[PDB]
Amino acid sequence: GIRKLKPTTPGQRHKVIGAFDKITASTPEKSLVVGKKKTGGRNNTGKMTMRYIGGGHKQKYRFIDFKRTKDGIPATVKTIEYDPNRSSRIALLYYADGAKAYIIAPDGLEVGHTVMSGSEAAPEVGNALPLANIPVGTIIHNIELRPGQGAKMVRSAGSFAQLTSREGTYVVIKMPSGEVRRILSTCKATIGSVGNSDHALEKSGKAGRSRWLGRRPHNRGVVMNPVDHPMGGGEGRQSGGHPRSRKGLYAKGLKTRAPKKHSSKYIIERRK
Amino acid sequence: MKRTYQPSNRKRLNKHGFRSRMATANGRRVLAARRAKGRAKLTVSDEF
RNA sequence: ACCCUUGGUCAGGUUGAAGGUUAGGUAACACUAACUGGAGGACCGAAUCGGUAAGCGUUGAAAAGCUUUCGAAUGAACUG
RNA sequence: UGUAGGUAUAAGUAACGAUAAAGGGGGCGAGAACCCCCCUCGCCGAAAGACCAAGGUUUCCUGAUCAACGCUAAUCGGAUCAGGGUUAGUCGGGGCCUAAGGAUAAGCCGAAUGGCGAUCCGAUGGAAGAACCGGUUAAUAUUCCGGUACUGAUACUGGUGACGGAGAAGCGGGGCUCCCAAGAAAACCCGCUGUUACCCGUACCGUAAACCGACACAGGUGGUUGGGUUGAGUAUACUAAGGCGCUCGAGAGAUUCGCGGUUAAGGAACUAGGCAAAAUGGUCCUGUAACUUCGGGAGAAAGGACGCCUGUCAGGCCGCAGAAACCAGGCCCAGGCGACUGUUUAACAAAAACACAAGGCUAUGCAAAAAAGCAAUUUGAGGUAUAUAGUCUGACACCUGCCCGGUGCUGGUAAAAGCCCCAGUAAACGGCGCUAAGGUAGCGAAAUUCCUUGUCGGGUAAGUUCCGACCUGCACGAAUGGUGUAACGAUCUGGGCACUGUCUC
RNA sequence: ACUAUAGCUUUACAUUGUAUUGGAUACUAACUCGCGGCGAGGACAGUGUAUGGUGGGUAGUUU
RNA sequence: CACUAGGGUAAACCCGGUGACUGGGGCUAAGUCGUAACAAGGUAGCCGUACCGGAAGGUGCGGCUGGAAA
Ligand SMILES: [K+]
Ligand SMILES: [K+]
Ligand SMILES: [K+]
Ligand SMILES: [K+]
Ligand SMILES: [K+]
Ligand SMILES: [K+]
Ligand SMILES: [K+]
Ligand SMILES: [K+]
Ligand SMILES: [K+]
Ligand SMILES: [Mg+2]
Ligand SMILES: [Mg+2]
Ligand SMILES: [Mg+2]
Ligand SMILES: [Mg+2]
Ligand SMILES: [Mg+2]
Ligand SMILES: [Mg+2]
Ligand SMILES: [Mg+2]
Ligand SMILES: [Mg+2]
Ligand SMILES: [Mg+2]
Ligand SMILES: [Mg+2]
Ligand SMILES: [Mg+2]
Ligand SMILES: [Mg+2]
Ligand SMILES: [Mg+2]
Ligand SMILES: [Mg+2]
Ligand SMILES: [Mg+2]
Ligand SMILES: [Mg+2]
Ligand SMILES: [Mg+2]
Ligand SMILES: [Mg+2]
Ligand SMILES: [Mg+2]
Ligand SMILES: [Mg+2]
Ligand SMILES: [Mg+2]
Ligand SMILES: [Mg+2]
Ligand SMILES: [Mg+2]
Ligand SMILES: [Mg+2]
Ligand SMILES: [Mg+2]
Ligand SMILES: [Mg+2]
Ligand SMILES: [Mg+2]
Ligand SMILES: [Mg+2]
Ligand SMILES: [Mg+2]
Ligand SMILES: [Mg+2]
Ligand SMILES: [Mg+2]
Ligand SMILES: [Mg+2]
Ligand SMILES: [Mg+2]
Ligand SMILES: [Mg+2]
Ligand SMILES: [Mg+2]
Ligand SMILES: [Mg+2]
Ligand SMILES: [Mg+2]
Ligand code: NA
Ligand code: NA
Ligand code: NA
Repeated sequence: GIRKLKPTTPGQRHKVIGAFDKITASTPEKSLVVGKKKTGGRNNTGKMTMRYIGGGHKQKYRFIDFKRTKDGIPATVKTIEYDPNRSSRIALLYYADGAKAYIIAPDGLEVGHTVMSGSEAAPEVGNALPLANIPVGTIIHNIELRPGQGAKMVRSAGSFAQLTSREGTYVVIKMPSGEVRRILSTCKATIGSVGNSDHALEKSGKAGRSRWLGRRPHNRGVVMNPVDHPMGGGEGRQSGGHPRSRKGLYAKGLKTRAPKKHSSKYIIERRK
Repeated sequence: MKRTYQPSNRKRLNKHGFRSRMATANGRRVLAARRAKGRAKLTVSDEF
C-alpha cells in the first residue's frame, strides 16, 4: 500500500510514500548484517567514473541467499523486513538445521509459512526449484542464468517472469522487459512474483528525499559551455543539436549491444 | 578572513616529510638534487 | 571544488499533519464533535552560516573590510 | 618606463590603527601625561571573565640594561644579557583494536621508471587497570607535602561489544513513544605481609600583542563554562567575581568632512527610483476580504485594554505620556518572470540564470549498457528492466495540431562492410511557403512591435511608465513546451494609506 | 575548411582441429566462461598483423 | 457619571446605474452559399454521448420504431 501526505507544506504536497504494511520486524538479524561503505561514484584510482552519486543515509548490507543450495531442508518464515539496499522487502528464514538466511520476499509469502529448495520441493510460492521441475505457465522470479551461480534475472520489486514452454535442455521464459529467451532447465527459479509492487507509485515530493537516497543533482548539457559538453554554448537558449553525451554518443535510437555477442543465439524475440 | 596556510604538523609530515620523500622515486630525485645543491635543510623534517 | 571515513553543534517562542481515545452514526465500513498527539527541505527569532541595500573606507585598521540593514537558521544545515 | 648603492623633492606635510575616558595624591628617579601604590571616575560582564584542543616554542619568574625594538617619552615591556623555573602507578598520550585510505603476500598487468592485488599500518572512533580533601612557590601542582583511598604485577562455536532522527517523561532608625531516509569495524569481555609500579607531556599565550593574516594589524580560529535583577530567552539594559580604559598628548572650538540629535508651515513637490530616514513594533481580548491546490491567504486588514492604591472586576490616585527606557512586523491594491525550500560568478552581476520533485524519449538480459584506465583492474553494483545509463522538459490544471521532403538515427579494399535503393523515426535536429507540410488551440504593441509616445478606456491638474481592450503578429505559438495558476520571492514593475529634512530651504 | 589520429566496425591470414553431406551440419581436443573434477559453450568468440569504412572524440594547421 | 437622537470613521453586505470592448435572442424583408428534414427525401429517421467541420451537418458506440422493403 501507499500513504499520501497531506499538503501542509509545499515539499509535502506531492509526496507519496509506502505504507510499510507488510513489515513485521524493525531490527535486522545481527549475524547477517554488516556496515557498508559508500562510493561517490569513484573507482579504485579515486577518479569519479560515475556522476550524481554521493551522500545519503548510512546503510548496512544484508546477506541475501540468492543461491539457495540447502536442498531438502525445510525453513520457516520468521519476519518480513525492510532492506535499504533494494526496492523489495526481505524475509528471514530459520532452517530446521539451525541456519539463518535472508531471501527476497515474494508476493503472498506470510510469516509462519514453510519454504523449501530442490527438486523434491512442492511448487508453492517461495519455493526454489530447477526449471525442469516447474509446471509450464507458472509465474516465477529470481532466475539463475548458469546452474549454481545464483539468481540474477528477476529481482526488482513487483517484477515477475513466465515459463512459457520447455524444449528439452532449455525452457522458454518471458522476461519483465518483454524479451523471450531460452534458459538452461537446470537453472533454478523461485515460485511467485516479487512483492512490494506499489514501489512504483511512490513520489519523492522534494529534492531532499533524492539527497537522502544518495543522488546528486544532474546538470543538463545545454546549460554548459562548449568546452564541457558538445551540446553546450550559444547566446541565450539553444536546442543543442542532436542529443549526445560528453563523448558524442548519440542518445536517440543508436544501439550499443555488441553485435557479435554469443548469447543472441538464445534470444528469440527482443524488446527493450 | 581565512588565509591559505592552516598549520597541521601531521599533515606537514605526511605531505613533505623525509619518509614521504623516500617512498617514491621522484621524491628521492628531489632529495638527491637538494643534497647536490648542498641544502642545510633537506626536508621539513629537519625544521623546528 | 567535489567525494570518503569518523566526531560535534543548533537560546527561546509559535503553528498544529498522520495517528489515537471518547461520544453520535451505519447492515458494516465510512463520516461529525471534543480531547490527545507532535509531523514539517513549516513560521518568528539568538548563536552560527551567508552577503541584499545604503553609508563609510579607496598611499584602507583590511591585497575585499567596518557600521546599519537584510536572508537562512532540524536541514539539499553548519562544523572539527 | 635600463640595473645596484647612496642621497634628495613633495615636508616637518599625511599619519601615530576602532570616540570604553579619565582626574588627583604619594613613591622612585638625573629625567615621569604614560612606571609602582592609594582614592575617585569610566568600559565588558553568554565577556573584553574562567577552561580544553590546534598552532607557537621560553614569550613564564627574578636581577641587571634603555643602544636597537615599542608608531611619543619611559625609571616600563611579550625588548637585550645572565640566572632560575615544568616533579604523576591513578591526569593526557603511548603501549592494544580497527575505519576511510595506504603499504604489501600469493598472483595479474606492463618499453623502463612501475600499475594493481587479502595480512600489516593508519584515529577523527572502541578499550584503557586505577581517587579526592587541604596546604605550600617569585615561577609547578589531582604531579611536592599531610590525610584519606584505590589499582596492577611480584616473593610467602553461539552472545556481548554494537551504534539513527524527533518528541514526551523519570534626616530617621536513563529508558519509553513515534517515524522512515532504516542508522561502522575490530580488539575485548562472556558462554560453550612484604617489595615494587616503566616511557613521553606538564612552563607560558591560546575569540589572541605569543596561532593564520609582512605589523604589538578593527579580519579568521574547533570544544566547555558563563553569577544577580529583567525577561519566553544564552535577546535586551544595568551590575558582582574577574578583567580592562584599547602605547602619542595639550590647547582651541573657523571652513569642511565622518558618526549622531532637534526642527515652524507644508508633506514625495525630491529623485531614474520614497534611495536614505521617518513610521510600524509587546501581551491579552474582539474581528478578519478577494482567491484557493481546502493546507492556506492570516499576525490579513480594522479595533479595545495595559501604571499605582484599596475592596470583594469595581472604587479611587498621579502624569504630557503607564508596551513606559533598551528591546520590538509598516500595511493595502494590481501586473511580468520563476511553482515552491535551496544553488551561483572567493574580489563590481543572487537573478528571470542553475538545481528541483515530476513527464517523455532512447539505450541496456547481466563479464549489462555506460564511465575511468596501455592493460590488469575498478566504478555501474554486488544492483538485475518497478533496475541502471544518456538526453530534453521542469510543481500543478487544461492541453500539447500539420510535416519523414533536408540533416541525423534504425532496418532490409587487402589477400565483406560500405555505398545504392526502399521503409521507418519529430516529447529526434528541423520546418509550418513552387510545394514535405503552407500554424490547430491558446495568446498577442508581449522580457518578442521597427514604425511607436500605434489607437481607445481607466487612473492624474497634467501619465513616453502602469493596468484593461483592439489586432496589418517588422519578426508569438504548443515538452529549445502553449496558455493559466493558489502559495512562495533581500526578484522586476505600477498605484494608494501611514510617515517623514528626500525636498520648498 | 585541410590533414592526421584514439575509439568503433568489416574482411583475410595466424591462434585453428576432426567427420559427414562442396555448404552447410555435427563432433571435441585448442580456446572461453560457471560451480566446487563436474557443467555450459566451441574452432566461433577474443587477441596479433594487414585491409576498406567511420571518426571535431582528440591534435597540428590554414583561412 | 451612565442612557440616547444625531454626528464622524472604517469595513463588509444588499439594492441600483454607467463603461472601452465583447456575446446570444426576437422580428422584417430578402442579398449570398448550399440542400439538412418531409417519399426508402435519393446514406431510414430519431435519443444519449464524444470528436470534427463555412453552415445546414458528418462520423464512432449503444438504444428506439415515432421506418420502408422484405
Ligand atoms: K537538470
Ligand atoms: K566539441
Ligand atoms: K566560526
Ligand atoms: K614613462
Ligand atoms: K598550566
Ligand atoms: K510639526
Ligand atoms: K516627481
Ligand atoms: K509592462
Ligand atoms: K432500453
Ligand atoms: Mg552559461
Ligand atoms: Mg536566439
Ligand atoms: Mg524552515
Ligand atoms: Mg545573527
Ligand atoms: Mg528565521
Ligand atoms: Mg614611471
Ligand atoms: Mg602640502
Ligand atoms: Mg594610514
Ligand atoms: Mg592630521
Ligand atoms: Mg576570554
Ligand atoms: Mg613577564
Ligand atoms: Mg628590572
Ligand atoms: Mg622610542
Ligand atoms: Mg625578560
Ligand atoms: Mg592491526
Ligand atoms: Mg601558573
Ligand atoms: Mg587582533
Ligand atoms: Mg553551553
Ligand atoms: Mg543571565
Ligand atoms: Mg547581550
Ligand atoms: Mg519640519
Ligand atoms: Mg523634479
Ligand atoms: Mg529603505
Ligand atoms: Mg525561484
Ligand atoms: Mg530562496
Ligand atoms: Mg562578484
Ligand atoms: Mg552581490
Ligand atoms: Mg528549461
Ligand atoms: Mg518553462
Ligand atoms: Mg515613473
Ligand atoms: Mg498592456
Ligand atoms: Mg519543441
Ligand atoms: Mg581543432
Ligand atoms: Mg608549429
Ligand atoms: Mg436531402
Ligand atoms: Mg436522408
Ligand atoms: Mg471525419
Ligand atoms: Na587550550
Ligand atoms: Na603544544
Ligand atoms: Na515608508
